[PDB]
Amino acid sequence: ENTQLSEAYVEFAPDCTIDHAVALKVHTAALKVGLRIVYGNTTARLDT
Amino acid sequence: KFHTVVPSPQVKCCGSLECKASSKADYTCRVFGGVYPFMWGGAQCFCDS
Amino acid sequence: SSSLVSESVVSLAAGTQAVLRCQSPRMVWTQDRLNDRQRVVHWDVYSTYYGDNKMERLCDMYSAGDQRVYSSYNQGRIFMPQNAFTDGNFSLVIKDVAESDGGIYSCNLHHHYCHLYETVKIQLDVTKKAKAAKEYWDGEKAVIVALEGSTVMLPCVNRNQIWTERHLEEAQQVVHWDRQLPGVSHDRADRLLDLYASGERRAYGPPFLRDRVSVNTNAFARGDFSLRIDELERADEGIYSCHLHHHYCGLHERRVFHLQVTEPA
Amino acid sequence: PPGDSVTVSITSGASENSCTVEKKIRRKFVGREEYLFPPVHGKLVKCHVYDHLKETSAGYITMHRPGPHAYKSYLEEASGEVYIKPPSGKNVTYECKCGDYSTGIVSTRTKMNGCTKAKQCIAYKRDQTKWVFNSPDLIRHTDHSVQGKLHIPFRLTPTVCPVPLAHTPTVTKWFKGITLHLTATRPTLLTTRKLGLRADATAEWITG
Amino acid sequence: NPGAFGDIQASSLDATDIVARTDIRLLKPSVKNIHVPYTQAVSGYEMWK
Ligand SMILES: *[C@@H]1O[C@H](CO)[C@@H](O)[C@H](O)[C@H]1NC(C)=O
Ligand SMILES: *[C@@H]1O[C@H](CO)[C@@H](O)[C@H](O)[C@H]1NC(C)=O
Repeated sequence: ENTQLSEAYVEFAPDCTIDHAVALKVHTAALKVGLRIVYGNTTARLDT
Repeated sequence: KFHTVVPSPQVKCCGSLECKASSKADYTCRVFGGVYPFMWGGAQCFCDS
Repeated sequence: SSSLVSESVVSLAAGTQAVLRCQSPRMVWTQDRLNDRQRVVHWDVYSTYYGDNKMERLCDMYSAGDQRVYSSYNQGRIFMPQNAFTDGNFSLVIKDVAESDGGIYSCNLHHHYCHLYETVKIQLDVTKKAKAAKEYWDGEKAVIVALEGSTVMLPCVNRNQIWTERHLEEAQQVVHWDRQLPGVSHDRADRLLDLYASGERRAYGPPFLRDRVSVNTNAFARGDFSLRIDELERADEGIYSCHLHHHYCGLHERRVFHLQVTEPA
Repeated sequence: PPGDSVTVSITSGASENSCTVEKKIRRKFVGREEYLFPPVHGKLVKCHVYDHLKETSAGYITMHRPGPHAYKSYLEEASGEVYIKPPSGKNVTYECKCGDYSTGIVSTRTKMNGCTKAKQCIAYKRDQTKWVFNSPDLIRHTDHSVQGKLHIPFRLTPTVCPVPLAHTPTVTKWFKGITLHLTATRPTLLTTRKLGLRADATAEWITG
Repeated sequence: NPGAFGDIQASSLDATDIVARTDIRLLKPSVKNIHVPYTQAVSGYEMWK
């Protein structure tokens, strides 16, 4: 006549705190260039 | 089958040294500066690099 | 037992609350033991030649971390050995020194858990060619009159155990308050209190002495180990000695109070 | 070292008790070449290791009060009539349903019930003092509430690890190509790719 | 030729004079203590075996 109720669920393991894998969506790639220019035995920097 | 003899390294401390060749088979020699030998007793000798 | 760092003498009357103030900020401890043994070596150059020119933080490196070059342009130009922390060498290499690179560089090592730091300065003067390139000592640093358009190496190597990853027993801050009573010898003194950075506390003597002899509640959160001795009894005299130890960092401090008690007539 | 199961045993001087569980343990190591144990000389790389220190700052384990517990020694049925003998100096509750859900409390006492069947009444040594971790082998008190938490020690951390430097290959000469005399004593991973439009990715594991 | 038969050759088994090349290259020390790391090709005789 008795009865028993059983339930189960899931959660991320503690070690996940360092083993996580994250999914990303990327778009509109942008590019940055560092140029070094030399003129009249003088050196100049830039990054644009 | 052969056997690689590895005599303990020469150490010249806080000065300079130069490599020297020998007549032994496959003899290979090489110096290294800036080394810092350490051993169970501690630092073997003393001059920074 | 801890080596001599501070020794002092105190005198008070019986029935009064004594305060033997032992403190060591280097005994401060971090509750976070997650690789707390992080070391960061970074190079900071100030171009004093260019008038008041903002100093450039050329490069960072973290033990168990990358050698991040701060500015994209300097990538490749600035180099530090990859085994720097393994061997203790933290010297810098500038692949092609130019007039823009001239200035006083300064290597700085920082140890987070010990909250310690060190640093040394090296100058880099840029001369046009080899007819005036050399090295000398100014009085507080080594100065390199560097060959413009060629690689130049700025030396600094910290040969100490604090900056190496060899096992150190992972020690943490610990403290021992002893009381060498009159006629007793030091390092045999009856232990009065024992403390650890983890909050472990041990008391000695009769319960009344434990109530009277007591160290502050949050010692290691403040780097404080002051010993209160409430309602002094003349038997509470002697050489109180607080041994503070941190073997992972090398702390072996001794802080002593010669508390001689007196009584009325 | 690896195996197929994990076993924990304790010897009580005269008796020994062990409990085990299946688990696929296989030796693994970091780098592009699977060695046995790290050598004295080699490069330094990032790894993740469990700190050997009690202090932890990762994980969160629950804890709540225990459920009831049954026992047979609390009731005796040598005679036709029931008999309950709760442990001396210990409170006990007893329950059975004959006629109604009759329950009683006994403090070092042997109370009686009208119904006679041995199976009928059951006894709890209820204390509800110490909390317990949830497990399939326990039962839940009717409240079903979370009471406290605890830290799981010995948690992960990133740290430097040593890895071997494999024997450097010998490059050869070949018109519009190369031949590599690759020498290695343990499994190693070789990879390459062209620098043009086509990736032409190539990867291989070399044993000897 | 390293990694092949006849890497070590001696006019007689107990000849003091030996001629052999087996591609031994030293490596710079990079550890606290004293230690000479040598990297070498697998013995030719064993691979022929
Ligand atoms: C650059 O070249 C010019 C052309 O003669 C010269 O006058 C000048 O001194 C040079 N600058 C440097 C820094 O050498
Ligand atoms: C059982 O619990 C009741 C309720 O407080 C108490 O009065 C009694 O003394 C307890 N009996 C024993 C044996 O502890």
